[PDB]
Amino acid sequence: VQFKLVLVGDGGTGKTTFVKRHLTGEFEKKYVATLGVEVHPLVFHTNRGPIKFNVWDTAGQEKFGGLRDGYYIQAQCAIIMFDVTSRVTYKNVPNWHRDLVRVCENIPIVLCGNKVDIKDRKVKAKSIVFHRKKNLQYYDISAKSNYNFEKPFLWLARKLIGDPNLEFVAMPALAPPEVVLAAQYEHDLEVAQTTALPDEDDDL
Amino acid sequence: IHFEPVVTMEEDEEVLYKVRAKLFRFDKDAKEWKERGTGDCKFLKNKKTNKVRILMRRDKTLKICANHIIAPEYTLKPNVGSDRSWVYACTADIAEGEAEAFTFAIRFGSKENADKFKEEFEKAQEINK
Amino acid sequence: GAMEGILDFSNDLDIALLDQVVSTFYQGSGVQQKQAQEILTKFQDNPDAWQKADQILQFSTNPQSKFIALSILDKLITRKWKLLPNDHRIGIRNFVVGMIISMCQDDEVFKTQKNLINKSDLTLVQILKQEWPQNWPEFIPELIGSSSSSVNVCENNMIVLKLLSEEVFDFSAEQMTQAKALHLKNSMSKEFEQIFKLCFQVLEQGSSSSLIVATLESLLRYLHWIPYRYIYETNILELLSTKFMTSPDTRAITLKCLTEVSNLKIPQDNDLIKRQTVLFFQNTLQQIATSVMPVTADLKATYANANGNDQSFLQDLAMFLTTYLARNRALLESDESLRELLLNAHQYLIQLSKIEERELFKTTLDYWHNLVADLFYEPLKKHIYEEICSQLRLVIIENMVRPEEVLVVENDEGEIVREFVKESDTIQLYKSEREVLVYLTHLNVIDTEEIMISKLARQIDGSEWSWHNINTLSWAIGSISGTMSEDTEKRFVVTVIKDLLDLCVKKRGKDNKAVVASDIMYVVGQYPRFLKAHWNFLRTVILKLFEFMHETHEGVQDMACDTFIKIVQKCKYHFVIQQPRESEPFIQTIIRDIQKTTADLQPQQVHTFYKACGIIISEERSVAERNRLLSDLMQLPNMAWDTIVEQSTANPTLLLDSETVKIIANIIKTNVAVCTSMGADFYPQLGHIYYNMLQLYRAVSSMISAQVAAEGLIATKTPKVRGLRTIKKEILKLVETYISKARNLDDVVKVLVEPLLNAVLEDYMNNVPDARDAEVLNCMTTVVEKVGHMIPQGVILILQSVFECTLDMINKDFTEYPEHRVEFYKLLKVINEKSFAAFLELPPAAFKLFVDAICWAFKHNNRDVEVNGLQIALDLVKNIERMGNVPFANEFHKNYFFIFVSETFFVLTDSDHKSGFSKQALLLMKLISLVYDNKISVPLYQEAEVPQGTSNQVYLSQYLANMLSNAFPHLTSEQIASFLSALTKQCKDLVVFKGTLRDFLVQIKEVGGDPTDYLFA
Ligand SMILES: Nc1nc2c(ncn2[C@@H]2O[C@H](COP(=O)(O)OP(=O)(O)NP(=O)(O)O)[C@@H](O)[C@H]2O)c(=O)[nH]1
Ligand SMILES: [Cl-]
Ligand SMILES: [Cl-]
Ligand SMILES: [Cl-]
Ligand SMILES: [Cl-]
Ligand SMILES: [Mg+2]
Repeated sequence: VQFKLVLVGDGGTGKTTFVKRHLTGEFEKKYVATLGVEVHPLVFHTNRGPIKFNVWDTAGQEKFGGLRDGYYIQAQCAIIMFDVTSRVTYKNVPNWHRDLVRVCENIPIVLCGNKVDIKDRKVKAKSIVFHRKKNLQYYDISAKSNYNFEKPFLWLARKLIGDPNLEFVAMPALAPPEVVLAAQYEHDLEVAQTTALPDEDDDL
Repeated sequence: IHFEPVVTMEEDEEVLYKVRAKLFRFDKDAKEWKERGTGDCKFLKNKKTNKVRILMRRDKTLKICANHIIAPEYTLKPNVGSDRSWVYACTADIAEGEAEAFTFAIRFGSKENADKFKEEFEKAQEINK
Repeated sequence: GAMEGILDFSNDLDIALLDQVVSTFYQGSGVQQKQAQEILTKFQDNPDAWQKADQILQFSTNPQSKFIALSILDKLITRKWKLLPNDHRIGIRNFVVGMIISMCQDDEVFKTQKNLINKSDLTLVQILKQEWPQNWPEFIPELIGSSSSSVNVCENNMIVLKLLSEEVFDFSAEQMTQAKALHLKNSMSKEFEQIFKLCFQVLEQGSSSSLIVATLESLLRYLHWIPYRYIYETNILELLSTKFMTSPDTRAITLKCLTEVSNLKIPQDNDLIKRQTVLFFQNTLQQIATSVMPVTADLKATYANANGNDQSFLQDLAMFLTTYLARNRALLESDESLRELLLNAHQYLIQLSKIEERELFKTTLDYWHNLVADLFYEPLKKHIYEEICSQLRLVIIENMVRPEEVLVVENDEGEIVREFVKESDTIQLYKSEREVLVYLTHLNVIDTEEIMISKLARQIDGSEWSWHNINTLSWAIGSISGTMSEDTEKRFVVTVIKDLLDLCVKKRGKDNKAVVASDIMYVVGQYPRFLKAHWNFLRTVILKLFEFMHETHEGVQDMACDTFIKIVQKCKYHFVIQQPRESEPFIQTIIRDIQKTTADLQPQQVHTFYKACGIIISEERSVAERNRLLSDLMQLPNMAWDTIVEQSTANPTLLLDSETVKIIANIIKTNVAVCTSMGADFYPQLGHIYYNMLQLYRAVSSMISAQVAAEGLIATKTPKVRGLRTIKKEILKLVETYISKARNLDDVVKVLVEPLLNAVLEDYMNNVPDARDAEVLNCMTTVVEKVGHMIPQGVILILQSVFECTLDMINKDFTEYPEHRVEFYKLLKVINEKSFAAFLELPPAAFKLFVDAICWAFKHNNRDVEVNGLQIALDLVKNIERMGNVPFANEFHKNYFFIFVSETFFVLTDSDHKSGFSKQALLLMKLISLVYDNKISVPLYQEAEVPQGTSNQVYLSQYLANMLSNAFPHLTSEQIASFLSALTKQCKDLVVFKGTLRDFLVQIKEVGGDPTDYLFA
């Protein structure tokens, strides 16, 4: 069975990028603003069985906010995002938190400082204290480098299942088929070969 | 008087080869490569049938990002931007459940690793023949 | 689809259809959920949707429908309330109040619809923000009155009051004008005596009910602002610290309240109040010991088990104890009858500090820092805490995290590997732990040494051997460097290194060896004082690092190179002199053997090695000797260089295979590394390669252009062209690095600059956009920074070559060519700062593009660009002002003054550039003050539009009033007039000017803002 997770935070903080990374493995470099909310199921395999999060990825831009706190109703957990390269996004964390807890009074909440991969960090580790009095879990994360990318979901899963020893485990690997439409046409391959792979300077 | 004491589906496979890699899938519509996962790419040989598959799991989450037979008909081709990657068409990968066709690119830490991968890939293809 | 029906407002709203759309959205999935969402958003955003709210509230059988109805009303109340006719305002108030009363009186609804009730309460508070107390003077008296009629209503009233306090005191700063915030705060303050009376009465007469919890939650908010007398001159502290700590229902909120009490503003000369502050702490701690857990309890285990609310409680206890003790521990330190309380409280902190939870550890560690820093300075205090401090030493030593320098780590398979990414969080935690352990060591150096040595003993004999244990100990040992006497340190370090070296030989396998090697390297690198005093030891250590450079573990090699650098930065003198009983300076030995020593290193590691040699060589201040050392150091790359330059010039080129390109890049990178450490001293080496290097830059550039011509733009992605561009980038980096550190600027100008500009500028200008290196812009920024004042014609050439063509790359959107974008504005900033005359020489069309470019910059959300754009604008205005009353300055103002004013206003008010508020405000103030101070000597207006002799002051106010009227048509003329009056009067007082801008930003979000708000203080 499943849990409703609401993801909130300022526009541009990386909420959608973070979710997409988890959903497909990709890193979206473009900023395409979320309109209202986008709902995505997301399943993790754990030692206590599969856990499904229904992720309500909300809009951070005021202009695109849609139902706003209407999205929070019956949320069972939440992630509040900010961007460690933008002080204003941390300044706004108490506002997101206020709106969230007014609807969801006793849920586990992770606070995430995203974009820790960027060299010129503006919101320093020592500045980040809002979580303490609000009993929020905090993680430095990067959707780009994947630093701590699993931690918010692991912590929430542990809280929601009520098992501190819960761990992710390798999902079952069913045997794959054999597939030998004999004259199928794949000029598609030449396009793929002649389109450069991104981030060729990365380590990998 | 002895005191009464206090009260994956990869199990049947051999690991022929393991290498760290980043896997991409080509989006024809968007005309771009999209990362599918980073982690250990393993060549696994079934002990009963001797068939060799690629199985790759993402770091931390351990989620499968590639699961397909190393088909004899497949061919590794270079990508224009890289000397440490291979691109190939796959007609049946079940990483996301239902059998689906992909154009993959796999990139390695070095040209040497890419070259060793190609060697192992083609060996696996011969075993599968 | 059928769901779209609710969007047709010509027909009566079908409430059953609305409930279906809402259910589909909240409880459905996939495409249908998505369709429902879009429809609900359109419904909500319809400007007449609020007319349906009453109907939805009366007829709906879906609580979420009613919630959305309240959101719609919330939107109306917070943005358009004052436009409504008065009977609609009375009507909305009445039915919101009636809905709340109704929900509270039905017990079943009160239990089951908390979300809807809380939302209704917040909606009432929005009305109170508009109406109260001026059009609702009896709200508070009637609220108090109604509380006695029902327990549900009394409880709900505490929720209403909680939310009101939050909106007025906690979240008003961003959301209300200064005047309105002050009005509401004053209003709550004037009626708080009776709010408190009700609060205290409820607390006295109950134990642990939902009503008591709601009341305590409201008190938590009041404690942010109420006068201390409500807390100290009543019996409320006794209730909080005894009665409400006993019941777990009320315990969490009471502890939070007591934490805020510990922060109240309170007299400091008053012996009675001090007694009350001691007493509440005594009571609270007694309740914890008797009702929750004794001082001896294993909180680490309790937290790990994570039963019920145990984790939050322990977090809250940590916050309470740290907050109270940091403020008040002095109250407990002199009276012998309070000693047990003081030490018990600290003992709970010790236990909390053993919990495995990083964020909680940081909270307790902050407190320990506060304590030990005080014990370090304050007479006669440290003895009190001697047992606490001894326990704390153990805790910190056992929980040391990985320093930045330690480049090996254990992966999830249990293999020792090279760290993938730097961990800023753990780096900062290490430094925080070091700061506390350094203080603790000073407080008792004997205790610290005994703990570390006894731990070390249990690592040598294998009884407590583990990676974790050897790592934490070694990191702790390294962390306290500087705390011991030279003699104590000498014996200590000798022992530690001896035993770690023995451990390295003794333990087996690549993993064990890598761990211990990393620990040896961390420790030695932390004790340069010792190494400098002990040459034979220093020499042996360096030879050991050289051995580590041959290990197959790349992390160990990496760390060996970095440790080599770290030691050399501090100990370089001892490598340059000829040491007693040696045949030569060790630097000569190092240089001679560099091929042997670095044979197994990767190129990046080899460059670091050369950089370390550069540090040592710059210790030699005799020029002839230093230059010869530099020549010796560079022999291998210069020999490789000479043969490549011969190849390339004897066969130009058709000889740039990939291997040659890699060789060339690595030669230049070696030069960059040495130049980085030698700076100004690098000049002779630069001179050896300079002209051939620029010739090579040209040859590489030709090859790149040829490849693009023959293969297409896709060629820039190929390994071959990326390799060639690496050569160009590294050449630019070398020159930039040298010029950034040069001391002889005359030589930079007479020797380096003309050939550089000749080699790079036309090449940049005449390449296709995808082939242009942003690094050219970066190199030019440094040239202009360092010698711009000496090369006015060179600066003009730089502008001509890069300005228009780079602008055209970056002015179609905010995203393409991100690096060019950033470097472009850095270059313009420095030219505007250091060689403004270059802009004066631009033709008018180009100068127009410059103004365009600046304004384009402050529309970026990218901070790098935005900040530079605003600074260039401010600097430009200052440059123009500095010219005085001359044609260029007069024409600048007539052409651009109002462009800058309007463009600055636009980014201030569009809600999409909030990060730049401070610099936007500064720029606007400067612009306005120019007119206020008569610094513009010509009329800003065209001859037709205004009577001759009209001041620029009057025309500016007219222009702005018209601008704001058309941009913000919902404002009254009086709002605009009052805002502009205040803003202009305040243009010499930035803090107040900014306040007035913030007030305007609030007012533009709603209708009917009070124009007198701009008279605020
Ligand atoms: N450097 C870096 N960039 C990131 C990271 N995560 C996201 N980004 C970038 O930040 C931009 C905004 O991302 P997005 O996920 O759309 O933000 P959002 O919080 O969903 N915005 P909205 O609330 O408007 O829908 C994207 O260009 C994305 O590539 C990160 O970890 N590091
Ligand atoms: Cl910022
Ligand atoms: Cl509801
Ligand atoms: Cl020295
Ligand atoms: Cl008016
Ligand atoms: Mg988004």
